Amino acid sequence: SMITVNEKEHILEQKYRPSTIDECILPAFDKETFKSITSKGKIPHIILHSPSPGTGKTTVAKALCHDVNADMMFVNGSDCKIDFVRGPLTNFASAASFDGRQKVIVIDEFDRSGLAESQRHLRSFMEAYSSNCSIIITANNIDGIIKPLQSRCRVITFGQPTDEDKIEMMKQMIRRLTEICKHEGIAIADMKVVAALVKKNFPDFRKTIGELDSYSSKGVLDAGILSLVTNDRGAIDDVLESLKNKDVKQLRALAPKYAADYSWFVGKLAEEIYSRVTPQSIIRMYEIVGENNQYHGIAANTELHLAYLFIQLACEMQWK
Amino acid sequence: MKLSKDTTALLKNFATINSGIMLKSGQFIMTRAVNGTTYAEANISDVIDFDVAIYDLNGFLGILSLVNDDAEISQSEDGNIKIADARSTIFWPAADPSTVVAPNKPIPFPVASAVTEIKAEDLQQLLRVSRGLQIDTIAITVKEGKIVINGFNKVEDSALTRVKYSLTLGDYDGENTFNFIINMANMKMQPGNYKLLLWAKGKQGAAKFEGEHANYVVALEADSTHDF
Amino acid sequence: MKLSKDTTALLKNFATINSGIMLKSGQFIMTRAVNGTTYAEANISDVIDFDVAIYDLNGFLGILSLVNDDAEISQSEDGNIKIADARSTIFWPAADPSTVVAPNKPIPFPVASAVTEIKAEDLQQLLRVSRGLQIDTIAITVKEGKIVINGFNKVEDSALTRVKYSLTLGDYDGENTFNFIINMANMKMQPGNYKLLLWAKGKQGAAKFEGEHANYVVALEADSTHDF
Amino acid sequence: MKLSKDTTALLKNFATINSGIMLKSGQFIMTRAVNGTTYAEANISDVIDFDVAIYDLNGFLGILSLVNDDAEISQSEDGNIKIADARSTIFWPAADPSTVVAPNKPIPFPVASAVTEIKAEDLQQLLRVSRGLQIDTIAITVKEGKIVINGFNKVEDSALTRVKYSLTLGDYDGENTFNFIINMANMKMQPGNYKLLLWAKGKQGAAKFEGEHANYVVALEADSTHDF
Amino acid sequence: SLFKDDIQLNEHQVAWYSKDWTAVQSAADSFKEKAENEFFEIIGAINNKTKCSIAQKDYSKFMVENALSQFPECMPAVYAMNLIGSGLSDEAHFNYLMAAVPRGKRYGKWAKLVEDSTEVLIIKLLAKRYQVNTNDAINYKSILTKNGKLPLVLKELKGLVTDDFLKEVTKNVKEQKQLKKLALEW
DNA sequence: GCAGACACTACGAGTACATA
DNA sequence: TTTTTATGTACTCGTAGTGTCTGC
Ligand SMILES: [Mg+2]
Repeated sequence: SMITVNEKEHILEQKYRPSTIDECILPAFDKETFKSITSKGKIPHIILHSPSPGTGKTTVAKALCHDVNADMMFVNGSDCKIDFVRGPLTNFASAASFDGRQKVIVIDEFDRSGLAESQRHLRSFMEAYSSNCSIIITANNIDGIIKPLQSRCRVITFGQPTDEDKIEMMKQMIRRLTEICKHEGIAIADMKVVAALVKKNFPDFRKTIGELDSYSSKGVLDAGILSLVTNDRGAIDDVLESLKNKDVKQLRALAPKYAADYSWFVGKLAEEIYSRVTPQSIIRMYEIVGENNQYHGIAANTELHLAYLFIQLACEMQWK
Repeated sequence: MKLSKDTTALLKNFATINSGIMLKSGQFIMTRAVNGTTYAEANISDVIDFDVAIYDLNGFLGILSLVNDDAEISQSEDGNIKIADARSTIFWPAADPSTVVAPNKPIPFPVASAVTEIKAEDLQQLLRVSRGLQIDTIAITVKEGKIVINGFNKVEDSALTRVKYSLTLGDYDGENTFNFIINMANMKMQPGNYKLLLWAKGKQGAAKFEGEHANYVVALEADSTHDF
Repeated sequence: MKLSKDTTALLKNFATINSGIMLKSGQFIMTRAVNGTTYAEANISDVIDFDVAIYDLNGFLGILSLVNDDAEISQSEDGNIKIADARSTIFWPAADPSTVVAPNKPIPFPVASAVTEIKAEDLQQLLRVSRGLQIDTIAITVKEGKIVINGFNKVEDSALTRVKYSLTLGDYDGENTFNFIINMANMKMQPGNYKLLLWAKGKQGAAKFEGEHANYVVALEADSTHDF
Repeated sequence: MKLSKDTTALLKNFATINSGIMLKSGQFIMTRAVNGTTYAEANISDVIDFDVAIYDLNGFLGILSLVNDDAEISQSEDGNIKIADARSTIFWPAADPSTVVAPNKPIPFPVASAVTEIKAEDLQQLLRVSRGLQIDTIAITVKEGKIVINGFNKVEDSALTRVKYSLTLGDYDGENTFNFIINMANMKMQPGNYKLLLWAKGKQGAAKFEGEHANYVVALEADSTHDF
Repeated sequence: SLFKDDIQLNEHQVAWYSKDWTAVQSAADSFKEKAENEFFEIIGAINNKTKCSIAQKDYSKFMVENALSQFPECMPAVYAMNLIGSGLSDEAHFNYLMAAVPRGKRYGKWAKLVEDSTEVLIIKLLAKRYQVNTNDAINYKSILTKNGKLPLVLKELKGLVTDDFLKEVTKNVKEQKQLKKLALEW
């Protein structure tokens, strides 16, 4: 085959984690920028950041190492404290390589806040040790990496693909999903389903595979499972529909339903009405909901105070 | 009941396994790590004349260090613990045997799979070095029909590759290939010579340290490999 | 003035009562606690030849260890301190007396309202056990005709009812019922033998420990009940 | 090759000077500080048979202080350092000289510009006092026809105007005027006696300490004021 | 500095190779360089009616709210977000302001008061001494300055200027200049 | 016996959060 | 051409100062 299987594990988005730098689904320029690196043979100081989880960051790190036959220390970013940097990180850099192997240090998920000192400390560690080894950093939020590090490092941002890189990258993944179904023994009756999984989750390939796991429950991806993946989210639809229609009997009825977590429901409402209503009705929905929110918890009957929000909205909110 | 510097000794040890302990009437004490990584058991001199749950085992072992050897430990009329020293009396709590993690029964080992031994002297040389050498993971395998231990540093080589340390334990008589990997964190046992019985069935397996005084049984780790 | 092994022993103890000290010319010194809860006088074998205040008494006792026994302190070229070694010289800052807490008079204790005794051995057991059991308060009273010391955790006790520790000391030949209460952080005195003199007039009361080296006087707490 | 208590004890001291060392075949061992400010040299019984850089110097010796004296130290089959104990073996990482720094050549010492010596107890006092007085810098000059040392705290003292500590070494028989300033960081020397040798030419100079087991050369800073 | 051929190693190599972590510390500390706060990119987005670039970022409802408070034209919609702000999506709060504050422009300077911190001292030292609050402490300064010249009150009170109290009044060596100033012209 | 070395404590700085 | 409200609470990091356990 062309695919890697780890076979030591059952969790399937991790059974199939790519081995080389080729196996990866990356945008054009980035993938090349990576081959080019494994060509010149020695690895520069790199920071890899998503922030969407599961875009390949920590995979592309492990790969660069495989492709350079590097001697690697994989470390938990949250475990890398000042004494680690002084300690087994310096122990490592300074101790000798007769293999003629690029020494690479992978610091995975380095974006924590209290590591500010470990970070300032590394940025210096780099100047003294730079020629023994090299450092690949994985982060979700770059801002959690001190600016003096983003400086000395090549910073490659995953997750923001061009419009064409979106189109190809998904093709590559539809193909990849099908291949995993070949091995795991899943049958594909309707393919529109494998395309659904990929479009639906796109920036994140990890959930994208996971959702392949949970929807294979029966062992076939069929036209019915299509209906589930595709099917249209939020259950605030009943209230949104009643508000458009400006009726009460229905709204009056839904109030006691969401009386349970009011704090959550008010959020999901502000979220989904903001898109579905006119611009100057937007300025009002905040006044209406923002006030209703303030006085909640003063309000005696929560169910009723929720009804009073529904009526207030149906009148003033307008839209198509 | 009365506790002897010998047994107060074997307990400070079971404190490095579970912060608490369950001891029921008898000559026999067991404990197990809360996360099930380590199980200890022993038979003792001093005789245990009532049941009780001890939440703090290491701090009460700290408070029994302040009385005379003659001190008389009794359940308190009020159900806690009374330590009567000669000129003095101390009062220490009991928790219910629900909040201390007891094993059910004294887990019997299976028929072993391979067996070697280790001398007291050579246990010292391992523990004591691990600190310096940063050996946090070790492996019992065969080399030249003679079983060796191997120290590694798992953070430096995640792959257990550059072996920083080794100690040859005795001749290997049977014929099987194995790498058993033990986390230095589970090695909690006190020093001295142990008969070593290890067992493996596929994704099953365990290592029993059979001491003179107490027995120790330690979990292997998951990258452990073997055919048995 | 030179200082001996026996002299700095005390002072190293007085630094636990009050950070600094003010000593005056003579064979006698006292630190008193700042909050005024506890106080210590003693008489020594060396003679002080001038008045000076020391704000860091610990710090100073430390630099002393590093000089020979023969060493000579004396007022240095400016208002400040000088320790003259055989081969070298060391200067220590001389505190402005605004900065150090002086006792203000050698409090000449009353006639003992009751006398008992506590051994080097017992005081030792108390102080330590106090730690393990979080015992921050003790109350001395009579139990079955002997003078007993009791102790609790005034935090989780508050009533001083549940008794964590009891110590028998000696017996009581008088006929009067008293319960005397001391704050434990007020018990700072070097190890060893003390004659304990309790004294109480109504809402004022105290406790003097007569040691073979120094004397100590601790405040009784408001809760003390008695008939005297 | 094997190591002697003598050659081990010597080494740890050399560790305080540099975290590592570069040694080669001989009976002669040496380190220099990386910053260039301090250097050492010593000759011992035991015989060095292969060139090796170490990395954790204090570490290598740690392992050593565990195994026997019978410990034989070879070059590992992989270019690391292999150490052979009774029933066992240990590989210490072979360092990478890219990192390590040691003396290129043992540059020797110009004849003494001026000569004195310093007693065992007297080096000690200096060091242990530097702690309690926070002295980071000292000065050797002459007051009243004798050669003495002066401890100052450079953080509160810009101009080293205020002297906390002075050490008299016995009289000066030369006629020259100097003020020489060393950093307390760079005084790594071990206890026991030292003949002192001070050399200067106007913008550049040093000090060599010649003891029963070693020699040390620490460099003077800028504010040294000197003639000739 | 011996040996006179050392390929001068950088600040860091010296530190690390020799292993004195306080050198390592001055070295690391060298990169301290702390500012950030792209807050004005969000604020200016709300004024100049541009593309959001948010919820990906860290929003201060208070920064924004307050920055906009500079301009009287915004107040109606800053105020609105005051009474109603608590319990609005950090995002909702941004969507409102965008749909609210109409024109756009702002130049920087925010309003702060004048502090004669001579005078701030005298007031906090009356407030402490008498366990009265600030407004009364005021009346105090006036009837002292007016009558009794209050050098005396300043004289008796100077005793406690405790340098920690100083940590409350101003933030810098101007604080150590007061330490002396109240200890002076009474 | 001390001094040295290890372990555990605590405070200061940083960070982030929610209600007013 | 910018730039930090008040009151309480919680988690983590780092270091320095305290202890006890150990080795000539
Ligand atoms: Mg990851």
